[PDB]
Order: sequence, then C-alpha cells, then structure tokens
Amino acid sequence: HLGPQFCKSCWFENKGLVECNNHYLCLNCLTLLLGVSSRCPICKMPLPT
Amino acid sequence: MEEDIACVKDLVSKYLANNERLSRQKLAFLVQMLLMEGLKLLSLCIEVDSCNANGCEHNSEDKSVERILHDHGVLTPSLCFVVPDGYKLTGNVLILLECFVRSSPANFEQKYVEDFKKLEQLKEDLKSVDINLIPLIDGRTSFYNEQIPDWVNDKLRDTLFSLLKYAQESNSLFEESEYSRLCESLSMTSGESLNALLDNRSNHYEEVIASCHQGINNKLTAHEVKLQIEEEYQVFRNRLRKGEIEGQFLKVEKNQLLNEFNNLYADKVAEKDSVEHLTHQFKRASPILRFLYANISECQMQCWRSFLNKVKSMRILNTRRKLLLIFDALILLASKHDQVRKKPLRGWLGTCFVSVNDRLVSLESTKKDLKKWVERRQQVECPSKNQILNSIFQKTISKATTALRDVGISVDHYKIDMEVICPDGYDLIMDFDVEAFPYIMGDVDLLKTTDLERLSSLSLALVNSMKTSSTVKEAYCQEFSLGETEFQLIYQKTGECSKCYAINDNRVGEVCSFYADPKRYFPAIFSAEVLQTTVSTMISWIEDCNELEEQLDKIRSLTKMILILILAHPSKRSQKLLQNLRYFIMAYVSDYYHKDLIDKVREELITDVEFLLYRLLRTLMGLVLSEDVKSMMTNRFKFILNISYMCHFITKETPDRLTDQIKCFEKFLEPKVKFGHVSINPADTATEEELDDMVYNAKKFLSKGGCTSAKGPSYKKPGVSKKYLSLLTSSFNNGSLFKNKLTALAVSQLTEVFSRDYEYKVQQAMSNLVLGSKQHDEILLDGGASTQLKETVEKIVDQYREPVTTAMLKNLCFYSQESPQSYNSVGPDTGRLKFSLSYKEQVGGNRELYIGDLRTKMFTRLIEDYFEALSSQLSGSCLNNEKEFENAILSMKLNVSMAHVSYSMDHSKWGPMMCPFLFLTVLQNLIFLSIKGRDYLSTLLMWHMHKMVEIPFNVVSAMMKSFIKAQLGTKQSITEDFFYSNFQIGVVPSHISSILDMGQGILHNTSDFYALITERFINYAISCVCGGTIDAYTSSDDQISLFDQTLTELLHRDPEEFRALMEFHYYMSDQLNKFVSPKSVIGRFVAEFKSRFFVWGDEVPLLTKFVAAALHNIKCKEPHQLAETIDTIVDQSVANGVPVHLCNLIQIRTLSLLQYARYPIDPFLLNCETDVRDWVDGNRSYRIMRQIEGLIPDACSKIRSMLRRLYNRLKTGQLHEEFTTNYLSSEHLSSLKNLCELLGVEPPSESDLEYSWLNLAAHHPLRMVIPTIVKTIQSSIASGFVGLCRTLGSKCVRGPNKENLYIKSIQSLITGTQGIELLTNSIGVQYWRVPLGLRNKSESVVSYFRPLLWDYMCISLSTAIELGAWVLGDPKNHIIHSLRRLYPSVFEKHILPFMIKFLDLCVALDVNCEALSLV
Ligand SMILES: [Mn+2]
Ligand SMILES: [Zn+2]
Ligand SMILES: [Zn+2]
Repeated sequence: HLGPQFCKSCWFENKGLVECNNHYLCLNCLTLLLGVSSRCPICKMPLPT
Repeated sequence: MEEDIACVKDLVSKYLANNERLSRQKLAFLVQMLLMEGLKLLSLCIEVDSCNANGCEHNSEDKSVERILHDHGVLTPSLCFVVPDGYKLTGNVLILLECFVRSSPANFEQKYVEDFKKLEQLKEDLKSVDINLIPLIDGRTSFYNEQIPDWVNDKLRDTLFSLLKYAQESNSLFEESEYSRLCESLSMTSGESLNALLDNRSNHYEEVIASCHQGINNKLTAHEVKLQIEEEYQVFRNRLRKGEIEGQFLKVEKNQLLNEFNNLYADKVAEKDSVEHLTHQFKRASPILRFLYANISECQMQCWRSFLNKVKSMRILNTRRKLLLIFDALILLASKHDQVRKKPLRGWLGTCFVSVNDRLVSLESTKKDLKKWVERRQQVECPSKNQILNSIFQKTISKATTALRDVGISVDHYKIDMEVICPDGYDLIMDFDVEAFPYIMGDVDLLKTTDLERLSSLSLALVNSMKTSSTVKEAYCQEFSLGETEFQLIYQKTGECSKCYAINDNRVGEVCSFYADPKRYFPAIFSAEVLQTTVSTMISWIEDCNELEEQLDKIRSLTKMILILILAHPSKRSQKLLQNLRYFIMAYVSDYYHKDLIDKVREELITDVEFLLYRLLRTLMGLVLSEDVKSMMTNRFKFILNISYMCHFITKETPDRLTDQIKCFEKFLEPKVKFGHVSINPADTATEEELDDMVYNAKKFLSKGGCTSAKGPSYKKPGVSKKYLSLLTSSFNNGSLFKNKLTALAVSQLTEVFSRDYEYKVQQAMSNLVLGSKQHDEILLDGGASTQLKETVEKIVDQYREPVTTAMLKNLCFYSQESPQSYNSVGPDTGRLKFSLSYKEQVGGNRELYIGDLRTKMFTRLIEDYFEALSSQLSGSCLNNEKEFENAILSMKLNVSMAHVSYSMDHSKWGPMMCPFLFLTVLQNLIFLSIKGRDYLSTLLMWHMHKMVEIPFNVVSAMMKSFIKAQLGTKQSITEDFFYSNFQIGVVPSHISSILDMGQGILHNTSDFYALITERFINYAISCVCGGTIDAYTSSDDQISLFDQTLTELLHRDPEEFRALMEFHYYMSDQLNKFVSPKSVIGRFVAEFKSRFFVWGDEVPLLTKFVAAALHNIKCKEPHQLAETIDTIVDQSVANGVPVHLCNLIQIRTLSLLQYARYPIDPFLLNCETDVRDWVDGNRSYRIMRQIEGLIPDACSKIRSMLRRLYNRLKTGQLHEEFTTNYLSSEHLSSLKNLCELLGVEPPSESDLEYSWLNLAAHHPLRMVIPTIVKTIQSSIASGFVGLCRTLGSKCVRGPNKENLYIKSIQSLITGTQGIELLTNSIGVQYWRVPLGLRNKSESVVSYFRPLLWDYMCISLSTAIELGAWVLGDPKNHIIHSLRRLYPSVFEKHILPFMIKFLDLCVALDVNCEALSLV
C-alpha cells in the first residue's frame, strides 16, 4: 500500500500524520504548504482537506 | 646424419635470393650447424628486406657508431658501443636501424624498450657532439619475408625441427641455457599457466607457509564459531559499558553540527558576517575581483597586423630582428594612416604600441633603432633618406605577396587597402608622437552577466597569451576588448607556466597586477550564459520553499559570488574545502556519525581568499539550513550537494607536480615507517638478512592482540588477529557463508658567496653531480650525458667534505636472452617484480599508480583473472560486471523506499594497509572443493610479497637538495628525517621493499574477493549475534550495508544496543585490515554508493558535475571527433539530471569555441535546436537529420516519403537489399533521381537538389598533429584547445595531389566563383548552394563540396535501420565478414594487424557515404 509513516517534507515528524493522495504529511507541513498552492509539491495532485 | 645436411644444401642452392649479397652467405655456408645457418639465412633475408624496405644502407661488416663516425671524419670521445643493422647519412641527419624477431610478446616488448633506451642514450650522446640522429626500430613478430615462399620457409623450419630430434647435436654442443632459448625461439608458445619452469624453491617458501599455518585452526565446527563470537561480543559489550574502550559513533544533533562548523577556523575568522558586508568586501577582495565591478565608463592597423602575422611563420628572410623592425615601421605607418582619417587610438597604450607577434614595443625604441638602421644603410652608397625605406618596403610586400600567392591566400581578402605606403614615410614616422585602484570599486549588481562577460574576456586573453612563441621594452602583451573601452594584458614571462600579469589601459595606465596561472581559467572562456542559467536553475530548485522567500535574493547573490570566486581563483584548497563540505552535508541528515568527522572536514587554508569562501559557505548554510525551515528537506539537500560538487568547475590537474609527488610519496611511506619495515636496497640476489626481516615482520603482522588483552584493541593499527582469521577460514570451509667545469666552479663560488642565475646553476649542479656519488638508471644517465666526469665528481665531493656458446651473432637473429628459465622464492630469476610509482590526478586528492613491465603485467593479470573466476562463482560483489551493479542499485532503491537503515562505509588507507601475505594466508587455509594451479597462485603471491618499488627521481632530488641546504644553511617531516638519515651513511634510497603494500590496481580483483568474504563473514556474525540479516555490496574501496526490518525497529526502540552493535562491527572490522574511515555514515534516508546518492529511491541529479565535465572536456583532435565526444557527454548529462536549456547552451558554447578557431562549420557537427526527444530514444544521426531538416525544410519531406515507402517495401515486401549495395556506389546526384523514378515519388527539383556542404576532409583527413570504419576498431585542456586553434590556421587541409595548404586558401578559391551564396540559418551552420553546372567539371574546388540530399538519405536510412520506422514520419561481429566479402583489399591492409542478417546496409552505408561512423 502506502509508504512508511513519515512526513516526506521535514523527514523527522512521525506523530499525527494526515494522508495525502498516496503518502503522509504532518500538520505543520500541511499548514505551511497550503499557502503556496493547492497542488501537492511532490505528488503533483490537489491536496485534500 | 649428412642426409638432411646435403638435402638442405640442395634446397639453399636451388631456392634463394641471389640479388647481390645472399650468394656470398650461400657460398660461405656450402663450404661448411644446420639449424643455426638455417636461422641465419632466414634472419639475413629478414634483414635485407628491412634495409630495402626502409631505404637504409645495409650495415653488414658489424660497424659500430664509432666506425661510421670515423669513416666520415667525426672525432668523438668514449661513448656507448652499439652496432646497427642499417645506416643512412644525410649531412647532419643520421638514420639508424635495429632489427629483431621475437615470438613471445614479453620478450618482444622488452627488446623494444631496450632498443628505445639504447637509442635515446645514443641520441643524447651525439647531441653533446651536435649530430642529429633519427632512430628506427624494426620489430617483426613473424618470420615471413619476400625472398623465400611461405610454405617453403615453413618446410625449412620443420626440417630443422625434425633434425633437432637427434641427440648428437644436443650432447656435443647446445648447452642447456642456449639450447633452451633456441628451442623456445623456434617454438610457437606465445605466452595459460606456463608451469614449465625449473622449480628450485629454497626452504624459505616452507617457512612462510608454516607461518600461515601455525596457531590457526581453520577446521572448526559451525557451532563453536558461534559460541566464540557470542562470548567475544559479551566481553566487548562489557568492556564498553565499563569504559576501557573509547566510543567511535556519536548521535547527530543538527544544532551541534552547525555550531561546530561555524566555529571552524575560529583562530583566523572573526565571527558571523552579514550578507551586506560580505557583498561589500567581495567586490574589492582581489585585483581580478577589483577589475570586475569597476564601473569602467576597417581597422587598418589590425588588418596590417594580422597580415604581417600571417607572413611571419614562413621565415621569408634570415633577418629576424630586421624583419621585426620593418614590420614595426609598417604597422606604425598603418596606425598613423588609420588614426588620421576617422579612428581614435585602438592599439596604443602611450609611448608604446602592439607590433607583430602580439608584443608591446616602445615607440621611442622603434624610432631610435630605425634611425640607426637607416643611417647604417645610408653609410654605404641620391636617395633622400626615404627612397631606401620605400624600396625595401616594396621588396618586402612583393616577397610576401609571392609567398602567399603560391598557396593562394589572395591578399585582397585581408582588406589591406595597400595605399598607406607614402613617399614621405620617414618624416611621418619620425614626426609621430602620442586604495590605489583608479576606478570606483563596486557598481554592478549581481544579476547581469557583465561580470561573467568580463571574466570570459580576461580568461580568453590569458589562454591566448599562453601560446606566445617568444622568439629571441621586451614585455609581451595580449589585447582584450570590451564595450566603451578595451584593455591590454601585459606579461614578460613566457611558456605555459604560472606568471605575473598586469591589466593596463591607455587612458589611465596600469589598473591591476596579479600572479596567475594561465592554464586554469578554461571553464569560463565562453561560458557567458550557461553559468547564469545553471545558477538560475539551482535557485529555482529551492525557490518554492515558502520560508526563504525573504532571503532567496541574498542566496542567489551568495551562490553567484561563490561561483565567480572559484572561477576567478581556481585553487586546490577551495576544491578540498568543497569536497569536505560534501562529506559534512552527507553526514548531517543521518542518525549517527564518526567522532573524527570535524578533524577531516577542516582543511588548512591560506591566502585570505579561502577564508572569504568559507564565510560565504557558512552564511549560505545558515540561510538554507536555519533552525526554522522544516520543509522539503530534499530540495535543500540537493541544493547543498550541488554547491559542494561545484568543485568540478576547477580543473582536476595539478598546479605543480613536485609538491603533489612529494605528498604522494609521503602518503606512501608514512605507514611503513609507522610499522617498522622499511628495508632499503632490496638486493634482488636474495640475501639471508632481508629474508629474516621479512619473516619476522610477517610473524608480527599476525599478532593483533584482540579485546581480550589488557590494554585493548589499538585502532588504526595494521595487523590481523589469529583468532578471527581462524573463525573466518572455518566459516568459509563449511557451508555457512555463501550457502660544465666552469659552471661547476661558478656554482661552488655562488655557494661560498651565499655562505659568507647562479642559484639555478648551483641547484642544477647539486641535482646532476651529487647524485653521481649515489648512482644506486634513467635520470642518472641523463645527468651523466650532460657532462672528466670522475675528476669533477671527486673534486666536488672533496670540496663538500672539506667544510664538513652464448655468442653475439646468433643472439640477434634466432634467440633472445631476456626470458626467465628458473624461479625461486623471490622471483623468476630476472627481477622480483620491480614497479614504479606515479600519481594520477583526481578532483579531491591524487591517487597512486604502480606501473610495471610486461612480465609483471601478465603475472598480475593471471592472478586477477583467477580471482575474478573465483568471485564470479559468487554473487555478492559489484565491481566490473554491470549486471550485479544494476541489481545492487535495484536492491538499494527497494530498501530506501521502505525507510530502512543504510550503512555507507569508506575504508581509509585501503592501499597501504592491505597486504599480499594476508591473501596468501587466507588462501592457504581454504579447501576450494573441486595440486596444479594452487601452488602457482601461492608462489605468485609470494613473489608479490617480495616487491621492489622504484622511488621517483623528482622526490629524491628534492630531498637531496633540502639535505644540502640544511647541511649548508625546522620541523622536518618523517620522510625528510628518513632521507637525511639514509644520506648520512652514503646510500641513497632507490628501491624500498616492504610487507605492507597492496598495489593500487595491480591486485584489484583479489582485494575485492577478500573484502567480499570478510564482509560476508562480518554480516553473518552480526546476524547470528542479533537476529537480523544484512546485505552487502562492495567496490574494493567503499561499500554499502543494507539492514533488514529487525535492525530498523531495534534502532527505533534501543539506541544503546544499536550503537553497541555498530561499535562491535567497527571492532571486528578493525581486527581485520578493514579500518573504517571517519567518512562513514549510518543513515536511514540518504545512501551513498560509487558517487551515486539516493534520498527516496530516486537519484540526485548532480547538475554542476556534468556541467563542469561538459565545459572541461575539449581535446586537440579532429573537429568531428570533438563533436562526437561532446555529444556523448551531453547525452550522459541529459540522461542523468540536466535539462535541455543548459545542454543547448553548452553545445552553442562549443560551437562558438570552434568559430573562434576559424573553422568552416558544417551541418554535420551539432544540433542546437533541441526540444528534448532525441536524447531519450535518439542517436546522434537522428539529431543531425533533425538539424538538416531544419536547414532545408522542403526537400526533406519528399526524401522522407521516398525512404518511408522504401523501408516499407524492404521490411515486409519485395527483396531489394541485394542490389542496393552496388547501387549506392554510383554517382549520387544521378542515383537520387534514378531511385525516385524507380519508386514512383516525384524527384526533387533542381533548386532543392544543388545544396551541398564543404568537406575539407574529402581526399584526406586533417593533419591533426579509405573509410574510417576500418580504422576505429584498431597535456592539459587549455593546451589542447590552443593547439587545435593553432593547427586549424596552418597548412591543415590536404589536396588531391597530397599537398598541404591553408583553409583561407579554400575560402579564397570559393570566393572566385559566381554560383554559390553561402547562406546560414541563425548561428552559422554555413551550408553552401553551389549549382550543378560546375559540379565536378574541371577538377576545381567543387571536388571538396558534397551534395546534402545524398548524405541526408544516408543518415535517414541509418536511423531507419537502427531505431524503428517512426522516424520517417512528418515532424509534428559479422560486420568484419561483410567487410572481407565486399572490400577484400581493404580487409587485407589496415585491418587485423595484431588480432542472412539484415546488417549489410549498416556496413555499406558508411564505407562509401562519408558522413559519420554510423556504428
Ligand atoms: Mn563512499
Ligand atoms: Zn513535516
Ligand atoms: Zn503528497
């Protein structure tokens, strides 16, 4: 299925992750990357809410 | 017995060459042993064929060089006695001949290099007598000739061999040695083991073998090894938890790493600097940096200068200085007449002007010398002081026009406008007369390419100054142009060495002065746009960061400053700093690192510029790796990795080779003196004492007291333990692992003056004279040939000590005396594998190289192939097989994709710390279940143990000079003390045999096998002690270890036990000779292997690496080969990470470099309009086809339709491949219309058919000092580029009559036609459009032109064969068999000198259609 349980942006947070279209993000990275665009900068797909 | 004798006498009387000489040998033989004279007549036939083939006079009377020199009246002193086979005298030019025939390639190459040595000695000797000789070597590997038929000679040799079956010849004569060499000379061995040797091994072999067997068990059970491993691990963990063993692995803390990097160089760097102060200080740091950002505000003289430069190479007259003076007067008048009309002073600096040969001559000196010359000419006799100069100027211009007309320069092309010769020239020449930084330091923003453009202009000026011939104010100068101004770079020193340049202007005088090295500023010669664009790309990587947006501009300025700083100041210290930065950033994002990391990252920096670079790097990291970023670490890591790999922009060559050679010798010698085996003068004839020392050191090497001792393991100490070696051997045995005198007097007087030009004289005297008393032999004979010798040496030593039948006639014809006949425990009775040490350039640090003769080469090759066969039986290593390496890449991607732990290890001092004795020991204890072969490997490794290494002459000469200076006129190093102690007793180190030296390369596969088995055993021990599997991949220098899920969860839940296991791994590896280097890293995200980095299963681009590789690789070969090289490099780069824009810019930069060299760019060179599809699934031919389609957009469509129909009818239609091979050999221009009419497609009209391209290599290839398919299967970068620019201006192109001429002559003859238009598209593709009227009519220059449509069809068909038939759509092995079948003569000549399927078109479309190689 999906990959490991980590945030692919900061590489170190592993608690309280929300699922992307195919992987996980931490809340801090989510609220930090929501301000640039709605597309996942890694998946090239829109981020859910 | 006389039956065969009379038979061969009849044979020689019937079949023999009776030209004028061999009848004498026949009558001298028939009165006389059969085999000897048979070989003698054969070799004499070879010799007469050699002297008649090389046009040399046969030397039959055994006359040496002294006889030849006495018969001509040349009196020479006592020199070397050598007799040639042929000689040729032409004035001061002698041609010498030496011939020999050898069956074994080893003996052949040995005699080749021996003849080379004797001939270079003879040339050096006769040079001291001013006699120029040219050598010639006739080495014939076969016995064939042109006097006796082949089968007749074979029958003769077979009769000799059948008469060798008797015993009377063997017992009466033919002693063992000479008879053996005679039998091997007539044999056909051509040496896979060659075991037919005389084994007389002494007891020392058994001593060494028993040394590898005592104490070691190697026959344990698979259960006891596990118990011993468990107990050792328990004791180790206990002693670590107590504290007697120091920890070697520390947890990573980003804050602590950043603080330790910032505090680096705290004793010389003040503190953290702001970006503004950095930009302020950068723009005024160095003179070259001051020149940048300084806000600095036809051509009749240039035409005359270039014209006189063109006629200067031909040596029109033996009046060198007078020619210079006349050309100076002419350029003076030209500049006067050009400056009066409309132009200002362009080539002036103030009381001095740039004359021919791009040199600055002061106007006052010109006036003075011309005045003296004209008055001296006027003393002899009326002309009124001006008719003389006018007449001589007419003579010079007439001679120049004649010397340029016979080659066809067509002087009118230079736009000289030859009216400047005035009758009032003398008067016009005599009446002619013309914090410390002058400008404002710092005005230009760091966003425009003005700084890069000025840097490119300066670098081009430097590299053009590098090539000044400097024949005979004397300061030379180059000129470099700019916008509203143009400047002059002045310099006095010549050559390719580093010198002191001065940037000057006419309006302000001197502007800058700096000591620079010319050959290093290459990657910035024309890199105007590619550098800015790659910096823009690197910034766009981290542009979408959302946390550095308020500072990204500062980041960009910083990066550009770093780039300009490393390009304007290429220093090896900067390269080392950037590589250590790479190591740091690699170890930054990991989980554990080595305690000695910071001591390795820190590198000694001087000159105050490297400190600025370090401050820039520190600020850049503080900006990108600030505490509050926590977003897209991948992009930032890639950015920093590229900033570190930016080191490639600097040239990898060494500034001065003496210092790097001393450094290499230091790295070579330090561990040996640290260990205690430095035996000097190995004394090939083995003595007992060296053997005693050898066996004692071998015994000491095996102690390596483990952790069970009192003190404990001494890390970084060479030695292997007996217990662990026994464990390894036992685990491998069972199924567990795999499952002049005046000069000398002047030097002495200069030394005396210095005590109470001369310095160089004293240095040369000490380097060439003191070494004579320690002659220990290339450089020794070189110094002896430059000098009576005995008396001078004795006087110098006193003055320095005061202040303190196997004959000869058959040896050159039948057999050789160079082959080993016996062998003992030291070597094959001829040499104990003597090597020579050299250095190989690399990016960070130079590597070592052991070069040996052919016998050593084949011995090491035998051992290498044996161990490679052994390793191929396994499936763990990845060194030279692409399949296992690809499998390793796949496994690494799979493991990293699941966030597993990865241990990237490098091993410090892998070369000097390994040992052949270790390999011998680990070999003698294995079983190798299925004696011949094994004893051979054993004795070969024993030979490797007794190894000689020749100390280079440069380093020993430097140490001798330093010793002399210290004895006559301070923290001496280890090697310095060693050399001084050796000199204090009289002996000089020539070879140092030791135990602890594995050759860097000569033992590659065996080292790989040893590393493989050892790492497999270590991983097995770890798995049995913890409960987790470990995969390993090695490359004989550094390796990767991939852990399973158990170790990952263990690290996640227990750091202490994990670090305990890691330190136990370190301890077991150090018990072997596997010293783990501090660069090692244990990281769960990034993985390094063979300079390949993996972050999330993907691969990092490493953009700057490929960009610098493309900007660097420019050789001096033929231009099409250069285009091929650049295309391969850009293909690789686009394949890995590089986008299309940078690669297009690199291609355009290469084309511009080629334009500067004045070359007729042809469309078959490069395609710089890429839209990236032809790099993923396209070859070079498809790219050239796309370029041509872009050139002529109409005919390409018709030809593509024709070829599409033809390919469709070929692949699955009527068979036509049988007649096309001959159809493609007729007239091409007619054949196109013929085939278009045959297929039904409308042929191209006359307009779109006359297009042709200029092929200078139509008759012969360019003389870059028959098809190309039959030939392909057979210094520095700046020097190469300047040589390319120099040849492409000289007589490079050849004519049909085998005559040389200039390209400018070809353009001139083209300009003498009324048909062509010379139209190019956008960047100078320069394709012609000659009409077909003059097409090959009267053998004119149209012969060089070649039609474009035919070659377009060739290339399109080639691509259709190679990669599918979709290429024809609208743009929206057995080859040698076919070569021999179609071209028999071409298959005979220039093919194999030392060595149905639908492919006949692939070989037929290039042997006639001279476009590319196509294969
Ligand atoms: Mn490595
Ligand atoms: Zn995160
Ligand atoms: Zn995502």
